[PDB]
Parts: sequence; C-alpha cells; structure tokens
Amino acid sequence: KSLKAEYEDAKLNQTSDLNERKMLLQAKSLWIDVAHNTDACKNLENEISGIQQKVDEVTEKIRNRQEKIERYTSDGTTIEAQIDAKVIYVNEKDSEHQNARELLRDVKSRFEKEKSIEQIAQEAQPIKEQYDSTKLALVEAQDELQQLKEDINSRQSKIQKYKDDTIYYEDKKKVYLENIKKIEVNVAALKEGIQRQIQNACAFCSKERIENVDLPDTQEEIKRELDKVSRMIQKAEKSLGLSQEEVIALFEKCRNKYKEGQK
Amino acid sequence: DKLRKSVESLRDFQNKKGQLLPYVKVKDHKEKLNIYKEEYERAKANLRAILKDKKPFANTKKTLENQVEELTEKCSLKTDEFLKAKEKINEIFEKLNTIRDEVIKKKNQNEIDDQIQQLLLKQRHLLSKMASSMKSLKNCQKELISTQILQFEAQNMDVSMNDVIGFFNEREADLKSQYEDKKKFVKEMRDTPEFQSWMREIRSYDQDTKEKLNKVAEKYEEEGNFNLSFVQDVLDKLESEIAMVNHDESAVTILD
Amino acid sequence: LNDNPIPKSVPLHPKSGKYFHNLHARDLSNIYQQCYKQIDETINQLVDSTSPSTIGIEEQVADITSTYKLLSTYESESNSFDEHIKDLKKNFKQSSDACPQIDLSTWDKYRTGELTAPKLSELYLNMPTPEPATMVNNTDTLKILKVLPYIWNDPTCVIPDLQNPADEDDLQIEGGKIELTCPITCKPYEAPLISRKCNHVFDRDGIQNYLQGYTTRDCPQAACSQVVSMRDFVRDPIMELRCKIAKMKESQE
Repeated sequence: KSLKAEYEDAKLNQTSDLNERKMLLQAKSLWIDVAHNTDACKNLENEISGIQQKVDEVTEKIRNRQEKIERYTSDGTTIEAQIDAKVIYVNEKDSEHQNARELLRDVKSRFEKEKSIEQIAQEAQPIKEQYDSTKLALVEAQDELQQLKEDINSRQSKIQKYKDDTIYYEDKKKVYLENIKKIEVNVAALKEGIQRQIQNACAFCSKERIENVDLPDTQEEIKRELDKVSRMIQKAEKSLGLSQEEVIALFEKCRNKYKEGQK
Repeated sequence: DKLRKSVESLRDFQNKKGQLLPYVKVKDHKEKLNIYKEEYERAKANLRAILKDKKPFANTKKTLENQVEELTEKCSLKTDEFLKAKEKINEIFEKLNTIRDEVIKKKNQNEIDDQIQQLLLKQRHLLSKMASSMKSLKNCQKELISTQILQFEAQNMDVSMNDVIGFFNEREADLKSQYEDKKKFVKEMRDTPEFQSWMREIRSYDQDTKEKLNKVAEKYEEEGNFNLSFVQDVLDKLESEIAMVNHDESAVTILD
Repeated sequence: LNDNPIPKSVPLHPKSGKYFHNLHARDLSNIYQQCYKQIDETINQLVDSTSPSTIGIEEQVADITSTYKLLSTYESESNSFDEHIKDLKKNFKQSSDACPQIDLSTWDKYRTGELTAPKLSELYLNMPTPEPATMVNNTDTLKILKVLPYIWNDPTCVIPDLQNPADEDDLQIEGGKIELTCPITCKPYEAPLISRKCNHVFDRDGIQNYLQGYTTRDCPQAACSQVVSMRDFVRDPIMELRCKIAKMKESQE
C-alpha cells in the first residue's frame, strides 16, 4: 500500500500539478492585467484622437478667421483710400455747386436789371435745369459717400468679431493642448510599468504559451481561482512537504523505487 | 480505517446548504432594486426641477422677445425723430439761403430803400430761430444714442439666455438618457430569468422542517455576510480540500 | 433677492460681442461742421451787407456773437459726449474680458445675487458731467466777429496792442495809428495778407513782388527789418473785412 501511495505521488504529484496550475494561473492573471491596461490605453488614445480632431477643426477655424482678418484689413485700407478719394471728389463737386449757384444767381439778377436779350433770357433755362439736376445727382452721391462711413464701422466691427473668435479659438486650443498633455502623461506613466509587467510575465511564461490557454477574462474570477489554488497548495504542503531540491530528487527517485519494486 | 470515510460522508453532504446561492442572489436583487429605485427618484426629481425652471425660463424668453420688439420700435422712433429734426434744420437752412438770395437780388436792383432793412430784420430773427432749434437736434442726438446703447444690453441678455436655453436643451437630453437608463434598469430588474420563480420555489420546496434551515441560513448571512466568493469557493472546497473519499456512501453502508 | 428671474449679471457671449462692436454713435459732427460753415458764411455776408448809415449795430453784433458762443459750446459737447461714450465702451469691453463662462452654476449664482459683472446702466446713468474745459478761442470765426464795434470811428487806424489776447472775446480793438495803404505798392491793398510772426499788413501783389525772386526778404516795419522766409505769412479775412467796410463807408457819401 505504501508503494502505491509513493507511486501516486511520483506521477508529490499533487504538489507538482498544483505548482504548474498556480504558475500558469499567475501568468494568465498577469496577461489579463496587461491586456486590461492595454485596453485602457486604447480608450485613452481614442480620446486623444477625438481631441486631436477637435484641435484640427479649431485650427481650421483659426486659419480661416485669420485669412479673413487679413483680407478684410487689406479691404479696409483700400476702402479708406477710396473714401478719401471720394471726399476730395465731393469737395470739388461742392466747389462746382458754388460755381453753379453763382452763375445761376448772376443770370437771374441780370435779366431783372434788363427789365428795370430774350435769347439770353431763354438760354438760362438749360443752365438752371443742368444745375439742379447736377446738384440732386451729387447730393444723392454724397448720401452714399456718407453711408460708406457706416460701412467702415460695420466692417471694423466684423474684424473685431473675427479677432474675438480667433482669441476664443486660441483659448480652447490651449485648453485642448493641456488636456492632451495630461492624457499623454497618463498613458506614458501607464506604459512605464505596463512594459515591466509584460517583461516579467514573459519571464514567468511566454506570451504565446499563455495566450493559448483559454481562461475567463474577468478579474474577480482570476483572483478567486488564485486564492483557491494558493489555499489548496498550502494545504498540500502542510500535509507533506520538504526542501525543493529533495522534491526534485524525488521526482525520479520515487519512480525508480516503484519500477524496481514491481520487477 | 473506514471510520474516516464514514465521518467525512456527513461533511460531504453538508455542502447541500450551499440554499446559499439563492440567498446571495436575493440580497443582490434587493440591493439592485434599491439602487434602481433611488436612481428613478433622483432622475424624476431632476426632470421636475429642470422643467419647473424652464417654464419660467420660457416665460422669460417670451417677455424678452416682447421687450426686444418694443425696444426696436423705440429705436425706429428715435431715428425717425432724428430724421425729422434734420429735415427741419435743412428747411431752415434753405429759408436762410432764399432770404440771402433775395437780399442780394434786391441790393443789385437798388443800384424806398427800406426793402433792404425789412428783410435784414427777418434774416436775423431766422438765424436766431435756427440757433434755438439747434438745441432740438442736440437733444435728439443724445436721446437717440443713449436709447440705442441701453436697449442693446437687454438684447445681449436675451441672447445669453438663449445660450442658457441651449444648455438646458443639452441638460434635458442628458435627462432623457437618464430615463433610458431607468428603462434599462427596469429591464434588468425584470427578474424573469428564474428569480421571482426560483426564490418562491426554493423557499417553499419543504413548508415544514426545511423552512427552519433556510431561515437560519438567512439569519447567519445577515449576522455574517458571505458574498458570492464564499459560495463559489467553500461550497466545493469543503469536499475538494482532501478530495480522496470517492464519495462511496455504499462502502460506509456495508461497514454497518 | 431673485427679483427678475434672469440674473442681474451675465457674461457677454461673442455673438453679443459682435453686436457690441457694431455699436457706434451717430456722426452728428457731419452736420455740425456744415452748421458751422453756414453760420460763418451767413455772418460774413451779413456784415458785408451792413449799411454804414444804420446806427445801433451793437445789439445785433452782441446777439450774433452770443449765438456763436452758444453753438460752439453745443458742438464741443458733441465731442465730449462721443469721447465719453468711447471710453465707456472701452471700459465695458475690458471688463467683459474677465467675465466667467455661461452655465447653470453661474446662472444660479448671478440670480441669487452676486456683484460680479455689473451692467452698463450705471456707466451712463450716473456718468460724470463732461464739463468741457479749455474753451476754444483760436477759431478764426471767433476772432472775426466782435470786430465791428469801435470800428466806425476810425477804421483806418488800428491800436498797436490789439494783439493782446487778454480780452475774453475777440481782442482789444480800438483806434490807433496805422496806414491803410500798402507800404510796397503805395496804394490801398485790396488783396492783403497778415504775417503769423510780425503780424504786418501788405498787398498780395506787393508782397509777391517784394519777395518773389528773393527767396527770403525782410519786413518794412521796425523790429522785423531782417531777412525772413515767406513761410511766416498766412491769410486772415480781417484785413479784407476792414477794406470792404472802408469802401462802403466812403461810397455811402
């Protein structure tokens, strides 16, 4: 009976299989932990990509706003030059208005003195109609020459609004820069440590040799199994145990004893 | 040696109380129901508060729209009165020009002479009237600018409240998502996957003798809480620790 | 207290900023400039049309100069008010730069009562009075007016101390000892000019003949008979007004 128990141990057997199970379970738990960390890093870099798209649209808004601002600045410069030209034009047209008023009044006073020749008197009506038509047309022109000041005010307000939009876009750009900086610091710190976990897991058991076995990915089940196997191996050691080298020698000595006894 | 297996048969059979899984499931369902109920209460309170704030907010939106309309009407009125004052100024300037033209015409004609002095009396009075009326244009300018700059902050407030309304729209979208969360909580507490039925079955399998064992187990679970971890581990380990019995109650039976 | 449900203070949105930038006061200066030009021309033609035979011109000149002062004060108030409104807009925009964002928490805080972003109401409701100081007195029109008094007695004679600006309005105009004929052409100057340094009187033709060719020339009168540049000469209507007044007085009889 004793030899039967020794042989059953040889195939000690309980301790060996429990050790194999516990090392495999530790390797699988490390693999699951690093896989979950990698999934967290994937989520974080997906958030980074989303923030990068937000930053890209912010940058496109900034560049369109700034090109609009510079083109509107050039437009404002040319428009102010044009309104200065229109101001000198309206001044000289006002001088022409005064000249027309002068000649008009002169001919009107002249035929009054003549009464106090008829061809000269009827030749004034064309002058009067021309004078009044020109005066009305040039007053209408002066209307828009004044409205262009309101146009300048409107375009200046538009430029200021665009500048404020650019300022807000730059503010959100720097906010997003800080967000991505903190997120990349976090993922960096994670990777520093995730690499160490990968290395130690590979040292304990190769990644290919641990991915082949299929075990639940839930971390609660992994910890429960780890606790169960630890308690079972502790109980087995309490039932029987000795130095590791002694067990290594027994691995073969027990089988040798069994084979020699059987024969 | 068979006494060992004879004694350990009772230990192996003791695992039947593991029962324990229905009890842990019952407590889990109770806490889930409590969580769902408090979530429902919180969501309903939030929706009620946000709606009872929006409705006054809707009234404020309506009154702000009316104020914007009535202030734009006043803005048009101030511009109209400014334009009429400018027209009056132009009319008096035209009158001045006409009287000056008449003065020069009659002076040229002269070259009784009181026809000059009579119009010189009128021109000075007209100039004085123009000077006095310039006060009317000055007041129209000040009033006009003050009115526009005042009704402008009100419409700025209106647009800010519109932005707040958009934020409330986002918040009520979040509330609708919370309502969908309530719906999925209801679907979770369905307990149609063998729970209302499983418990009412197990707690009535034996209405005499066994009612006491499960009551005692429930009381023990409250004095000492053994979560699903204990259920999964110990219920099997109590017999798997030694795992060398062969569960041979027949061998123990032939002993006696 | 809640008072109106909308918070008394609220940050300014960029959309609101666009409209705020669109703000601009009406260009009343465009009308005031032409009011000034037309009152100037009406005054000049009135003084030209005055008949020397008429007696009792003091009251009308006093009334027109008072009107001139009144309208000048009104016009300067337009400048003061627009610079004040620009300052108020600057203050509002710089205060709105530090405003918080818009959210439910800010709405609750500013409706429950919190003096964080004051309105622009008080910025103009209790704004300090403009009180425009340094009343304008260098305007040519102001100098031209109020010269008619004390001119009928002896237009051809001008008091040497007339240049003193001690008088609140115009200058100390009274009789003196000066020749109404150009010292160059030896004839009355119908096209005179006045220097801005020596304040002499000449004829445009006489000065153009005594100075042209000689890039720099002197002045006939004492204390200025040294080579000077033509750039120290400007045009003032006062000499022409005096000449036309004298012409009318002479042609009256």
